[PDB]
Amino acid sequence: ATVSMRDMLKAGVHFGHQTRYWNPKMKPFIFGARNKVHIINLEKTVPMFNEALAELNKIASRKGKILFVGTKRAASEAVKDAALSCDQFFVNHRWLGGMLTNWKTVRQSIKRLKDLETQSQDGTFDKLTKKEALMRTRELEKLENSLGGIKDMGGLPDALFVIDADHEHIAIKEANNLGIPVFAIVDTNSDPDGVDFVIPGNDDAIRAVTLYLGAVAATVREGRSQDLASQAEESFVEAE
Amino acid sequence: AHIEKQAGELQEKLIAVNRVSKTVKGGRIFSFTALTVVGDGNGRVGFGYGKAREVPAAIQKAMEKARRNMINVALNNGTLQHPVKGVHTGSRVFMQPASEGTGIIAGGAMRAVLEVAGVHNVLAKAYGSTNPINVVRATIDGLENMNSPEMVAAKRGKSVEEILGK
Amino acid sequence: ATVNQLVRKPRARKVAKSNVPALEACPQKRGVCTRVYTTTPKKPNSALRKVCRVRLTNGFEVTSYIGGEGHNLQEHSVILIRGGRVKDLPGVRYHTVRGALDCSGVKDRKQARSKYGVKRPKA
Amino acid sequence: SMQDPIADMLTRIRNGQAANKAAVTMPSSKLKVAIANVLKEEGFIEDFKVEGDTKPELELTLKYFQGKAVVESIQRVSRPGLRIYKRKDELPKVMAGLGIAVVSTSKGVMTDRAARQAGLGGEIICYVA
Amino acid sequence: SLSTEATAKIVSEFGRDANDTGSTEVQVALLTAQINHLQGHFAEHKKDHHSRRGLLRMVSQRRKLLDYLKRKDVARYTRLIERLGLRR
RNA sequence: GUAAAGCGCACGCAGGCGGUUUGUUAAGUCAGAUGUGAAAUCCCCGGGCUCAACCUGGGAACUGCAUCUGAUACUGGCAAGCUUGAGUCUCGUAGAGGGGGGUAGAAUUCCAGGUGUAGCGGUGAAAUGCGUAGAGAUCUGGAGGAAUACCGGUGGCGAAGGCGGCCCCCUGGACGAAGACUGACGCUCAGGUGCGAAAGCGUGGGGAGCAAACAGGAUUAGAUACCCUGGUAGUCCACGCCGUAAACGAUGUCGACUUGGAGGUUGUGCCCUUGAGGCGUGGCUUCCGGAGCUAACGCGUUAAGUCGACCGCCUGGGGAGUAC
Repeated sequence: ATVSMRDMLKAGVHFGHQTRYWNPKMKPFIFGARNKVHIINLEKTVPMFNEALAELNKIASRKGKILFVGTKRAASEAVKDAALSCDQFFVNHRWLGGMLTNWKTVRQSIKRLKDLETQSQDGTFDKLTKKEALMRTRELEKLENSLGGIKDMGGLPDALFVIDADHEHIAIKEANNLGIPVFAIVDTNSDPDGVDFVIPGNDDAIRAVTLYLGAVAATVREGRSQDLASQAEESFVEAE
Repeated sequence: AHIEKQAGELQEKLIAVNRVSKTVKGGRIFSFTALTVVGDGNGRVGFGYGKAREVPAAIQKAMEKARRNMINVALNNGTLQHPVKGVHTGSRVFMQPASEGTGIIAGGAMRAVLEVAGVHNVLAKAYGSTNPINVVRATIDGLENMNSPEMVAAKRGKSVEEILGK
Repeated sequence: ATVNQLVRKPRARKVAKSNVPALEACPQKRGVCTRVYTTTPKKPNSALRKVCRVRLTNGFEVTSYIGGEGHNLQEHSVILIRGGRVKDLPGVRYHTVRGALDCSGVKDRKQARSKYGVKRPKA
Repeated sequence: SMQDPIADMLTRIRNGQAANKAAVTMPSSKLKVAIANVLKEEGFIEDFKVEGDTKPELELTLKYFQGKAVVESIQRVSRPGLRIYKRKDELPKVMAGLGIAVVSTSKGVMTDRAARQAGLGGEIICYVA
Repeated sequence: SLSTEATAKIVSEFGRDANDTGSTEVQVALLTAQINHLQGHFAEHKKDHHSRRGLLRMVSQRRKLLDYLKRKDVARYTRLIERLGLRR
């Protein structure tokens, strides 16, 4: 979409920093240092980013469910406001081994989480000794903390929403085995390598990790909306 | 499954079975190991090494790994024109284009694996390690870049691939 | 390395295939017995095996196995021997043709006829 | 130092296509042009220019189909010190004639198909895989 | 290392009259002139082997530059070789 | 690289090879042309004996060799360029490269005098040694020989192993930079001359400490190994004798190419030079990782990649680096 060219400049003038360390495999989109601070190249990034948004629009009519991974402290609040409701899922308490490949065990442990959470809230195990409630309380806590932003997920997702590759390589690894397209925002120490569409970015400046994500979020969500309204119209024409 | 070729009913090419144990910490290990190849007669990369506590579960794990994240390979049944100087972990093969009128000699189970591979006619004797696991790599690394043209335009064939890169 | 390098100094290969020192490129050979031996195995074992030393016609000397029950060798006779190594005993490179020269076939052999040298065997 | 310059041409293409470069430049020769022409029409390079008023110098554009390599390697067979010559009746077969040997005959540089159509033999420069 | 004032006399006397340092004749005459300077050190210092390594570089290279002139013009060569008193 | 296997290294004749262009030839090259190659038992097309074995006409690998005539795309020759290989002048710069000179203080050690009394030493614990002739240590002053810590750092240098007190004489090799020149004068290297980490080593010089042996102690189922005390050649210089090796990248020589960032640190252009910093361009040096390669570790722009020419070297173990 046309949104990517306006979005990149407005966000980017923090320039990142990350000392002079940076990552050589991202280097073409990294402009040369000014006294041991890294500076991003904002011009070469606009073809990549416009490319990403057109593919997002085409999946809109394809998806009911999005999965946001690669979340971190400085980024969490932007990942929440893009999800809005339980048709858009996210992981922020670290990824678990097999969340896509062993969805079979993962969905089983989610079904035990929503069964014992609805048991807790009616009040059913809270009678007797504190030991008998607390051993259920602790196991529910571990499932709730591990699952909390994916607990509702009605099936294997159509896409993968990445805000960092820095700690989250596995999610991407399995998403590629599952045959899922990744739509990425990578930082300066990240590599561009190995995911389907990239936005080159930097991990600092809370205004930049929001604006980057804000552009990615609009295209799929108002995209889906427009597909649904076109679905209503096709039957309603007949009966009037 | 996923990117897998237009396969029809299962290939159940069991190549090997073994059983492994340290026995160091609590009696022996009972679990078994399996090596299995799943193709389609037209040329595939499907090769799966898997394991479980008893043989039936060992093969079914191994057969999944033989069939998921495997690219189509486009040879024409029994003719192939463009092999590779095949190397896998010291086990080395070097097929070249050839008539099927001439026949195939190959030892053990191997003339049988090669006839389901579609690569029997180009094939020539292995060299490097003659270990059961790596001797069968004829149809994987030896086809990793390939074509098999039937077209009268065979002499324009590399031209046709450049003007798509243009 | 280089091909010119191969014109300047040739290829040379692994050691050729031998374990029978019989001379004249032949599987069987004659000699006169010098000694008969009761002897004990190599590898971890206990037996009383039969070997003869024969002094072959080339004047070298070899040790040959005397297989099956029922001993008939004499320690100064002319016999034919056939190469075929024995791993049970150290440096034993031969077996003796039980049907040849001064040899007689094994008692309670019917397993093979020509092999271990029995004319119309007994049970 | 410089002992075979058409193998050094070929190594510059070879690392060129593996390293995702669009064009590869080196010193030019009458032999280099004469080769490049055959590659250009058989699509093993896309196009080239020859440029330099002092001494000629060659810039060429690589073989691709999607953006990464579809010829694995190109190697010289006749070389400095190991010249190999083929007769009219003995012109070679490279990946069943989907691939080329570039063959310098007395009448010029051409492909194995044209050396055979002429009824010449000559020097076998390089094969594809 | 050779003196500024010898190097300028050598250039005046050897190669062509342009007073260049590059042509084959003036390059033998300059190499000779350092070789000779170094042989002045080797009037003593007979256990100083690591610098003798250096001598053989300059010497070998002169051997090569003599072959080259003699592959080219013989007048320059028969003059030069007699003109620096080289060999027997 | 380590499984067997890079020459110990520089330099280099013979041999082998040769960036790039014009002139020109035609050794090798290739096409053309002509002649040779008996016969089946083999191979192919025929034929015959009850098939087949067997035998055979015609065709053929007839398993082998030939030269003239044409070509100049390639290599070989040769002349003159070109620079794109390499070579050279004065200048600056960094460093433990080499040979010979000069020089100081400090502990052990020693001697003399002064002061002064009983252990000193050694260790796992121990005893041999040394000592009342006065030791050990300590004050003053002298003596003598190697060595010269730190600075010494992921630094720098040498041909590889190799190089470290400080200075000078004599001089190499390497790193940059401006003016200027020649113009393949190139590459590698069998044989080759030249050159030692260390000790071994002939004589002179020299000896403070340390030490194989040799004595004696201690250890222990014995103890030449283990562990201790005495103690000599050596170590130290000068010249001289075969250069051994774990002689390193356990990685051949030197050259071309391949996404890079950053550390250490230096020539030099540019910076409030403002962060051992940034950028332009060489320099050695090192972490990190892509393409590629590996059995594996690992290598990765200083390769262990893609390669280049030419060379060295390996081909199962023991027995043998010995025998000859």
